[PDB]
Amino acid sequence: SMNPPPPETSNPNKPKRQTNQLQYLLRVVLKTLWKHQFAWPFQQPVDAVKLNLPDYYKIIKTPMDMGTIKKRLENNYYWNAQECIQDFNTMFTNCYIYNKPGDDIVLMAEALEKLFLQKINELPT
Amino acid sequence: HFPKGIKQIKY
Repeated sequence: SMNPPPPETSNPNKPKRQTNQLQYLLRVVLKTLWKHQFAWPFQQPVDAVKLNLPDYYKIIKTPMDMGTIKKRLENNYYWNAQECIQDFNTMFTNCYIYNKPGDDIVLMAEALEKLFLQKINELPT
Repeated sequence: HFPKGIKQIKY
């Protein structure tokens, strides 16, 4: 099909390390974005079959979505906040490089990204 | 482009 398997969500052999920043990313940042009116296209991997995007997974080399980020946080996949933040940035970047500027999905992504950046400004030190 | 389409009907 046009769709790959979803990204891995468990980090093999990685010891558990909890931090305030990771708790904030899961319970504040991701929660706020997930509940936003524009979150739904980003809550699971892009469905290239349903949307008829034959080249999506040719163009986008590192797929990412909020569902994957959520599971990664829950599984303590990330060693630090910066790794989690990079996955969010990849998600937004993928949208901006694939979709025509001005498309609904791009406007939605931009709104979510503005909120993301506001919440990351209050990341614990 | 392969647009995704609209995510809300504009009326």
